[PDB]
Amino acid sequence: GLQRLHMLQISYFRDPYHVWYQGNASLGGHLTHVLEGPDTNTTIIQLQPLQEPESWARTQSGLQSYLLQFHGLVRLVHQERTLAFPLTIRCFLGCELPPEGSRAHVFFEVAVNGSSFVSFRPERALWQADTQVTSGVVTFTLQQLNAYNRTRYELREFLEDTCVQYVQKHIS
Amino acid sequence: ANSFLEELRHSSLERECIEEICDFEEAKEIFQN
Ligand SMILES: CCCCCCCCCCCCCCCCCCCC(=O)O[C@H](COC(=O)CCCCCCCCCCCCCC)COP(=O)(O)OCCN
Ligand SMILES: *[C@@H]1O[C@H](CO)[C@@H](O)[C@H](O)[C@H]1NC(C)=O
Ligand SMILES: *[C@@H]1O[C@H](CO)[C@@H](O)[C@H](O)[C@H]1NC(C)=O
Ligand SMILES: *[C@H]1O[C@H](CO)[C@@H](O)[C@H](O)[C@H]1NC(C)=O
Ligand SMILES: [Ca+2]
Ligand SMILES: [Ca+2]
Ligand SMILES: [Ca+2]
Ligand SMILES: [Ca+2]
Ligand SMILES: [Ca+2]
Ligand SMILES: [Ca+2]
Ligand SMILES: [Ca+2]
Repeated sequence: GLQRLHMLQISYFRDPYHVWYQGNASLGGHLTHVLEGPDTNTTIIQLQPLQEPESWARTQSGLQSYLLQFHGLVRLVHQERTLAFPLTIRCFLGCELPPEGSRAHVFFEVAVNGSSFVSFRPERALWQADTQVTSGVVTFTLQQLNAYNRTRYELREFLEDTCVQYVQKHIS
Repeated sequence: ANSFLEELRHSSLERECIEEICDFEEAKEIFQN
């Protein structure tokens, strides 16, 4: 059967400094988690006790750090290249484990204002444009994402290692 | 030079161009001319 963990995050930016997050995650077709709130107080919940208290607290901590870094990157693109506000960003990501036993397929696609923007390529851990409209914003965003261990290798590891282990443990 | 989210820090001749190698845009961010 095709075992998978999907994660969705919508970020509504009224301006550079304020964001409302809304997201969720699912194992197969089953909703498992919800995320919602302003950047200052984002509630992250597992609908079922999949992880024990300590392990859940560690996951929540990593997700909160990610949210602050995501917001930081959007603020940086604005400071460096100017973004037109309000804007909405959608991140859709996950890991899918083939029944046969081949390597897990992963993805991380970013859309802005409902249109394809950039997406992650796991083979060499690089980001590419999904839009054909060239702009200083797209060029700069890709330069930043492709410049650091954090946004390349650590991100690939979250998808191929953390996400995959989570699917193997909580679905079985 | 740039490291993850370092660019949210205020520009600095010392941190960016003396302690590290800076590219032209990093230098311009310091000059503000
Ligand atoms: C798998 C465990 C699952 C546990 C249960 C799931 C919990 C679900 C509850 C929440 C609902 C899901 C919605 C949120 C999904 C968040 C994704 C988290 C990914 C994450 O933490 O990434 C880290 C890197 O972050 C970074 O690199 C930060 C920035 C990333 C780039 C984002 C791209 C957007 C581009 C915006 C640019 C601006 C454009 C301007 C218009 C690496 O993961 P790790 O820290 O765990 O380390 C692993 C290595 N060891
Ligand atoms: C999951 O998050 C997405 C974000 O686009 C939202 O549209 C969808 O309705 C959410 N699902 C639930 C069950 O809330
Ligand atoms: C996104 O859409 C809003 C509302 O329509 C618009 O004001 C803003 O300029 C757009 N921002 C983009 C495309 O970055
Ligand atoms: C990536 O981050 C820095 C490079 O500036 C370095 O300290 C680290 O060793 C690099 N990662 C690996 C696994 O080598
Ligand atoms: Ca600049
Ligand atoms: Ca630096
Ligand atoms: Ca710099
Ligand atoms: Ca700088
Ligand atoms: Ca010094
Ligand atoms: Ca330095
Ligand atoms: Ca800069």
